[PDB]
Amino acid sequence: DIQMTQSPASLSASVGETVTITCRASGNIHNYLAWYQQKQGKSPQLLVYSAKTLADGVPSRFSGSGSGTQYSLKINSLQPEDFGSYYCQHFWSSPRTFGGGTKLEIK
Amino acid sequence: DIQMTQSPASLSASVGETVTITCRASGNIHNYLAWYQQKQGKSPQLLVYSAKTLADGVPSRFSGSGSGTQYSLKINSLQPEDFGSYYCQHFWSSPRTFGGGTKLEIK
Amino acid sequence: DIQMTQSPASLSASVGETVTITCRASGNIHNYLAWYQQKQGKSPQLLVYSAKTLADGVPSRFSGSGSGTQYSLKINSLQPEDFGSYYCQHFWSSPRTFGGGTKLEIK
Amino acid sequence: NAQAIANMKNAIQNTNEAVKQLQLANKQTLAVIDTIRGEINNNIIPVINQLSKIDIGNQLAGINQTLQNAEDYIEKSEEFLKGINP
Amino acid sequence: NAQAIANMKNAIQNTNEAVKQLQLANKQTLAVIDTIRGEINNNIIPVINQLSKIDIGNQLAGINQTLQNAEDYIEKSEEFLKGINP
Amino acid sequence: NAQAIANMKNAIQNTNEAVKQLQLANKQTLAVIDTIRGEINNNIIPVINQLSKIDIGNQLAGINQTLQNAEDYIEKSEEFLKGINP
Amino acid sequence: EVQLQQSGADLVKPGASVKLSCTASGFNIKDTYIHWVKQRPEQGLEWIGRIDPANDNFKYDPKFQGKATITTDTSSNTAYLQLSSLTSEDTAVYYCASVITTTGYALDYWGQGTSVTVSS
Amino acid sequence: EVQLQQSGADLVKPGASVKLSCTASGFNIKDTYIHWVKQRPEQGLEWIGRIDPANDNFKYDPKFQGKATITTDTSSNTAYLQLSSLTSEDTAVYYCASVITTTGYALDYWGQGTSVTVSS
Amino acid sequence: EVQLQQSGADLVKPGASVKLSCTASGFNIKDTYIHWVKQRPEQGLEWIGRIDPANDNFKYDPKFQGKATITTDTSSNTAYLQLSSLTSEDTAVYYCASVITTTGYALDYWGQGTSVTVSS
Ligand SMILES: *[C@@H]1O[C@H](CO)[C@@H](O)[C@H](O)[C@H]1NC(C)=O
Ligand SMILES: *[C@@H]1O[C@H](CO)[C@@H](O)[C@H](O)[C@H]1NC(C)=O
Ligand SMILES: *[C@@H]1O[C@H](CO)[C@@H](O)[C@H](O)[C@H]1NC(C)=O
Repeated sequence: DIQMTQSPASLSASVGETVTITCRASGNIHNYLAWYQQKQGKSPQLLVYSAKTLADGVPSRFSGSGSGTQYSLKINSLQPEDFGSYYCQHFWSSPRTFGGGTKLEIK
Repeated sequence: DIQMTQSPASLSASVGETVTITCRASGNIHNYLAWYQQKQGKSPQLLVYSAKTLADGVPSRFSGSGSGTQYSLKINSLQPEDFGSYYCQHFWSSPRTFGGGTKLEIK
Repeated sequence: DIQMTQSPASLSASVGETVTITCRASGNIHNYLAWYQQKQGKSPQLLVYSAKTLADGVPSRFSGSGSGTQYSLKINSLQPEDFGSYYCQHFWSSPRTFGGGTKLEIK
Repeated sequence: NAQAIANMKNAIQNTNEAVKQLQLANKQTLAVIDTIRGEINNNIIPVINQLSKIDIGNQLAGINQTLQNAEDYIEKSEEFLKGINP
Repeated sequence: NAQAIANMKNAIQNTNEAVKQLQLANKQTLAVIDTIRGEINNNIIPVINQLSKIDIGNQLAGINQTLQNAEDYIEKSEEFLKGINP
Repeated sequence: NAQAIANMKNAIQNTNEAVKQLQLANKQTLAVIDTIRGEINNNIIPVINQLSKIDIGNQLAGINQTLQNAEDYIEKSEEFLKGINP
Repeated sequence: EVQLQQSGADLVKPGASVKLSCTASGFNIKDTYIHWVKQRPEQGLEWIGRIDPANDNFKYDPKFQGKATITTDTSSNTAYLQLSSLTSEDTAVYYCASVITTTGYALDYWGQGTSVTVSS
Repeated sequence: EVQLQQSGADLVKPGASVKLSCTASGFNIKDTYIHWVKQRPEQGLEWIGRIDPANDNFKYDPKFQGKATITTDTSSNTAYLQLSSLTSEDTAVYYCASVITTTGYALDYWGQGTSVTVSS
Repeated sequence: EVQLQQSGADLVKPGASVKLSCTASGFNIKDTYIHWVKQRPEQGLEWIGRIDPANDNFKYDPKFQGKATITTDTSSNTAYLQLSSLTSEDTAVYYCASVITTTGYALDYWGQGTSVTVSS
C-alpha cells in the first residue's frame, strides 16, 4: 500500500511567523495529494487539493507544491485563526490513507 | 448466441383490463432490451427502449422494467387501440434477434 | 519506417495549364498526409491537410485525394503565383518524414 | 458545460494510461513465453535427443470468451459516438 | 466549444483502435502458447514416456504490478466521469 | 450539444469496460503460462534428470508489430486532446 | 422530416435473384446504421443483418449468411438487400430500418416494407 | 445548499453491534462517492472505506475489512456504516464525507460527526 | 497574433557546438508540439524531431539521434535545438515549426528560419 509520513509532530510559532509542514509518500501518488485542517473540535475542512492548488474560500496565506513522493504546505503570515491541526492524504488507488498529522500551536 | 423467449403466445382481455407480457433471455443483455408493437398490417413501431424507459410519443399506459435475463412490459387500462402484436429484441453484440411475439386480442 | 516518394522531379507548364503531382508511401498512412509549398526563399506553408482537404486561405485551384499508399495533388488553372516547390509529408507514427519534392517551373 | 468538457478530457487521459499499462504487460508476457521456450529449446530438447498430457482446453475457452466481451464493448462504444455528429 | 467536441470524438476513436490492437495481440499470444503446448504434448512427453528448474517468479510479479496499475487508472477515469452529470 | 455530452460519456464508459475485459484476459493468460510451467517443472524436468526445435520467431514478430500499432494509436489520441484547451 | 422510403414488388421464379431497396430522406446514411428484417406472413420477425455505410462494415445473422447480402451507395443516400436462390420459404415482407435518435438502443425508423413472392 | 447531516450517539456494551448513519441534502447520492473516516479521540484519522451507490460497489481498508461494512439506500439519499463486535478501542468519532465538486481529488463535504462509545 | 520568431546566424569552425532557438507569441508552448526541420541548401527537407513541453517528452528521427537534441523553457515560451560536432554537411537552414490549429494533421506555423554555416 501507500502510506503517508507527516514529519513535524508539532510546531510552535507566534502570530505573523511563517511555518511549513512537510509530508512524504512511501510510493508514487501521481500528484493526487490533498491537505486538510481541523480545529480543536468540529469536522475537518479541505484547504489545498491536487498538491499545487487552493480550495475555494481559502486565504492566499496557504499554498503548497511538490512532486514524486515529496510534498509540502506553506503558511505565510500566521494569524490566530490559522492555528490548529493539519493532515495530508492521498487519492491514488486504495487505501486512501492519512498521515499522522501536525499540530501548530501559538507560542 | 443470445435468444429471446416471449412467454405468452396470446392474451385475451377486455377494454379497461391490465395485462402483462414477459420476455426472458438465454444470456446477459446488459439492459439493452427494446419493445415493439405491430398492427394487423403496416410496419412495427418502437414503444419502450433500454427496458425501463418510454419511447417518445408513447402513452403512459405503457411501462416496463427488468434486469439480468428477466424483463417485462405492463399495459394499464387497455384501450381498443392498444390491441395488437408485441415483440421484444435485444441490442447486445450479435445477432440482434427477436422473441416469438405475443398477440393480444379483444375479448 | 514509412518513407515518401515524390514521383515528378520537375514539372514545366505555362500559365493556365493544369498539372498534377503524385506522392506514394512505403506503408499505410491512414490518410494522415499533408502538402506544403515553398517559394525560392522564405519558409514553406501548408496548402492541403488530411489529403482530401484545403488549408484555410488556400485558393480553390488547389485540391487533392487518395487512399492507402497512393495520394495526389491537382493544380487547376495555374497562375504565375502558383509556381514553386511542393512537398508531401505524413503524420503517422514516427519519423514524420518528407518526400523529395517537386519543382514546378513556368515554360 | 465547461466542467463537463474538463472532466471528459481527464477521463480520456486516464483511459489512455490504462491502455499503455496493458501494452507493457503484454510485452512482459512475451518475455516470459520466450524464457520458457528458451529453457525447453536449450536443455530439455537436447537432453532427450541424447537419451534417445497438457490439457488447458478449458482455460483457453475462458480466455476466448473474455476477449470476445472486449469486442462487444468496443462495438457499442462506436455506436454511441455516431450520435455526436447530429 | 464545437471544436472541443470534435477533438474528444477523434481522441475516443483512436483510443478504441488501440484497444482493438491489444485484443489482436492477445489472440496471437494464445496461438503462441498453444503452439508451445502442442510441441511439448506431441513430441517431448511421448518420447520421455518411451525412454522411461524454470524460475520466472520475478517476471510474473512484475506483470502482476503492471496489470494492477491498469486497474488504478481505470478506476480514476470512472471517478472523473461522475462529475459530468452535475 | 447536451446530447453530444451524453453520447461521449456513454462511449467512454464502454471503452473502459473493454479495457477491464482485456485485463482479465491477461490474468487468465498468466494462469495458463504458469500451468504449463508447472507441468514442465514438476514432471518433465525430474523425469529427464532421472533418465540422465521450437521456432516461433515469426509469431513473436507478428505480435511485436501489433503491439506497436497500439502505441501509434494512443499517441495520436493524445495529440487530439491537446486541441481542447484552446 | 426523417423517413425511409422502401420499394419493390418482385414476383419471381424459384432460383431467381432479387434486389430490394430503400432510400433515406431527412438524414445522411453515413451517420446511421441500416438494418434489414424479414417477416414471414405469419411467423414473427427475423433479423437479417446490418451495415455501417461509413466503411461498408457488414455483419449478418449466420442463418442468412449464405442467403443474402447488404450493400449501399452513400452518395445517393440509398441501401440495398440482395437475395439469392429464392425458394418458396422466401415469400415474405422485408423491412428497411434504421437507428436515428435511439442510438445504441433500438431501431427507430422503419420503411413501409416490400413484399417479394416466389412462384411457378 | 449541499450538506451532510450525520446522526447517532450510541452507548453500547462490549460485543454489541452499532449502526451509524448520514443523510444527504442538496445532491443525489447516486452521483457521488460516500466515504467513512474514524477518528480516535487523540490519534489522527483512519480511512475506513467507501461505496459507489450506483452499483453498491464497495471497497475497504484491509484493517477494517472484518470490522465494519458500508451500505446505502439510494431512494432516500442515505448512507449507513455498520460496526460489529464493538470493544474499548472503537470508542471514537465517525465522519460521513463525500466528494461533490473536487471530483477525483479530495473529500469535499463532511458531516459534523457521530460519537460512539463502548463501556461496561 | 500567432507566430514563431526564430533567431541565430552562427558561423562556426568544424567540431563546434551550436544552439539555435525560437520563441512563441500568441500561444502557450505547453499546449502545442514543437518540431524542428533541417533544409540543406538544395536538397529538400529532413525532419529532425519534436518535443512535448508538457513533460519534456522527446522523439527524434534516428538519423539525427546522436547529432542533435531538442529542449525547452516553458516559463518563457521558448524552444531550443542543440547541434553538436558541426561539420561541412551541417551548413543549412533550420526551421522551428508548430502545430496550432491543424491538430493531429499538419505543421501549421513556421518561423522564418535560421542559417548556420560551418567553415575553416
Ligand atoms: C480459441 O480461439 C482461437 C482463435 O483465436 C481458436 O483457434 C481456438 O481453437 C479456440 N479454442 C477453443 C477451445 O475452441
Ligand atoms: C500473480 O497474480 C496471480 C493472480 O492473478 C496469483 O495467482 C499469483 O500467485 C501471483 N504471483 C505471485 C508471484 O505472487
Ligand atoms: C520482439 O520485441 C521484444 C521486446 O519487447 C524483443 O526482445 C524481441 O527480440 C523481439 N522479437 C524479434 C523477433 O525481434
